[PDB]
Amino acid sequence: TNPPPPETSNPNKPKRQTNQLQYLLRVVLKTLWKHQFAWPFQQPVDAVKLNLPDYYKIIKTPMDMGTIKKRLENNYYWNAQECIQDFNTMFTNCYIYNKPGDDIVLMAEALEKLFLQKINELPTEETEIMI
Ligand SMILES: O=C(NO)c1ccc(-c2csc3c(=O)cc(N4CCOCC4)oc23)cc1
Repeated sequence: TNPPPPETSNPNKPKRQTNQLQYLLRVVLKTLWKHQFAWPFQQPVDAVKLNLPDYYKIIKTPMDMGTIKKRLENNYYWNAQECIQDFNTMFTNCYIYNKPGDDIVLMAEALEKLFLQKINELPTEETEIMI
C-alpha cells in the first residue's frame, strides 16, 4: 500500500521565493533531471510494484525529484537549504535501504556527486523574488 505522494502545497504555511531557489529550479534540477541515472528518482518509489520489503517502515520520509520539482514550482520551500534537505533525504534513503555497491546505489551516488557540484554554484547571498 503506497501512501499518497508528499505534499507539494502548503495552504497554511509560508510561500516564499529566492534567487537561490531560482537557481535550483532553473539550473541544478535541469542538469539533474537530464542525467543518465535520473529516471528512478523522477517519481515516488513504487515499493509495491517493486516489492521492496518494509520500505515505508524503514524509510520514514519518502522523497523524489518529482516531488522536489513541484515543490520548487509552488514555492513550498522557504529557503534553498530547505530544498537541499529533500535531496539529502532522497539520496540517504537509497543508501539506507540498499546494499552498498548495488546498481540503484551507484546511480544515486553519481546523481549525488553531480548535485553537490551544482549547488556549489548557487548565489552566496540570498535575495527575495517578487512572488
Ligand atoms: O522505474 C524504474 N525502473 O524501470 C525504477 C527503478 C528503481 C527505482 C528506485 C529508486 S530508489 C530505489 C531503492 O531504494 C531500491 C530499489 N531496488 C532495489 C532492489 O531491486 C530492485 C530495485 O528501487 C529504487 C525507481 C524506479
